[PDB]
Amino acid sequence: KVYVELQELVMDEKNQELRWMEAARWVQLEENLGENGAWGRPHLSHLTFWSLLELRRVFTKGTVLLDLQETSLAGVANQLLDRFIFEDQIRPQDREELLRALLLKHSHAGELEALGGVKPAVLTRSGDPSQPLLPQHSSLETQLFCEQLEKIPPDSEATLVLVGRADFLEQPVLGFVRLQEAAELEAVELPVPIRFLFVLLGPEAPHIDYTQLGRAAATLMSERVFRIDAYMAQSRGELLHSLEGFLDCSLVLPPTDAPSEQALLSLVPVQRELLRRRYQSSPAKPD
Amino acid sequence: QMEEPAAHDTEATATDYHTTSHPGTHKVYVELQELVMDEKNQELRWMEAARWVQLEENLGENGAWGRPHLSHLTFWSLLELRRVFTKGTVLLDLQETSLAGVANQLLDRFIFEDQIRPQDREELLRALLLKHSHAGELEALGGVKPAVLTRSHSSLETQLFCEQILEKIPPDSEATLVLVGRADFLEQPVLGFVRLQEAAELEAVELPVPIRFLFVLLGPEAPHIDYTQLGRAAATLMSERVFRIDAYMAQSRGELLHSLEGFLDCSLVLPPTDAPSEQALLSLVPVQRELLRRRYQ
Repeated sequence: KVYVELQELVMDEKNQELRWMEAARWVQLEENLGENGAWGRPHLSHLTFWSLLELRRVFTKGTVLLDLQETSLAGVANQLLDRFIFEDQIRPQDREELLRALLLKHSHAGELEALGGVKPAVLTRSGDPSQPLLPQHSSLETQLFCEQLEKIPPDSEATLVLVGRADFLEQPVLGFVRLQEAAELEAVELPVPIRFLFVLLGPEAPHIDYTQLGRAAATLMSERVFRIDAYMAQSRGELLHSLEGFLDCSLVLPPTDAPSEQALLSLVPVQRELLRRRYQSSPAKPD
Repeated sequence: QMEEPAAHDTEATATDYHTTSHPGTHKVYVELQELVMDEKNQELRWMEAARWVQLEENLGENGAWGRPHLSHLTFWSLLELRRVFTKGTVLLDLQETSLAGVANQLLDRFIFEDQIRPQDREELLRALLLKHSHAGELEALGGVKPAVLTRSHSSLETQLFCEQILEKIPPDSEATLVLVGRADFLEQPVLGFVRLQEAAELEAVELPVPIRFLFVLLGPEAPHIDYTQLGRAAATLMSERVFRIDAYMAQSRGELLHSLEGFLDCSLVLPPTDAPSEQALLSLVPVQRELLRRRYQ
């Protein structure tokens, strides 16, 4: 198995300092963090259509740093912003602000009650954190699973997903980093080395929920076939191919005014066949 | 004459065709038809592929309708359906009562919006006016194979549900006909959405209930485009209550796009997850229940 962490750039309430607070964690099954500061019940990950659309669009023109020689969040951020500017994903004037954001304090659930909670924020051109302009949507996962760690294998390597809003961006950008050697980072408190880093930054745009975008990226990384492909991927094209297979074997459930268990249980052959096709091209077998 | 005037997108007189009549609430029956070839005569014809009454039933290669099921959609289906809806050609409150008239007006509007070239019109009209056959004639037709329209593997649902009607239709029901075909002489896929001014019993396509809506989806073979699955997506969209009400009340393509984007906002994707199928599917029940709390209020 694997461990994945999702961190969203947010502001605290006491000092109004923007920072990184983890929002959800994955060990196959997804756990979510409530506003109280406790973890919600573990559940199978369900993704929204817009999140997967947006993830595919940003991954198609994404920035991959495979077998990367770094062992620090600062160094990984430096090389990532360098390859961002080289690919013209961000303007060079934004490197200072993006690097300032990436190396903030990465808080965890153990300091939520110590602080005054976290609120969504957008990075600005200056060093001051602003308030989002788009209408807000309280997390459906928070409303559903949160209102109420020994499973990690010793040899597993963690994955860190960072989602943040910065209004000084032309378009959302994705930087996917695989380290050559798994390293421990100050962002993750758990004693598991980090192998993959997802960095998803961009401006406030319609149909873009960066929490849902990070949830989609973390669910994709928690998928066994994409993880195995990512460990052996030597180019962005192979990761895009794995994402294409992931979307091919996905099941989209349209809305209906007659929700029923029996009607939903008629899709068992569909789910089994999609799993079979997903694991057909993989070296691994389904558990 | 000499002039070939370029179409001018104008909405100054658009509100002059917005009726004051509030549409009635009708349940929908949807029929998906595909462009196929029959082995007996090698003649192009339209064949029943699936129907929606309360659930989806697909037609197998034995003439027997498979097990009813919930209508699942592929990701590429909704992607491409949004793509063709954004540039779609809409004829809302069309004062037509025959398939020939609907097809002629739709092709004229296709040419007006630069969706098809004038040289494609005659072949598209020839295709749209072909014989519309039903599941009963299939056994007498000596089988059916899919076909592509030229200028001159089985579907997942069939393999999962088909290898092994009038009573169920509510009295005040209107039909939606979804026409799906492959035409290699088209540059891009085109979507034609038609709402008739009043429901009609088209002689060319006999249905259990009068037709109110027509979905026309044609195009060439393209990456990530399964036209059968695109027709399934359009039919599933029409079977949903909120989109059907919005389509009854729509006066422009933009309102239809807004309804479709809301439909996608309330759509849930299950990724490939190695959990057992029953638990993985039944976990969608509370998520769907919370997601659809406000949609049907």
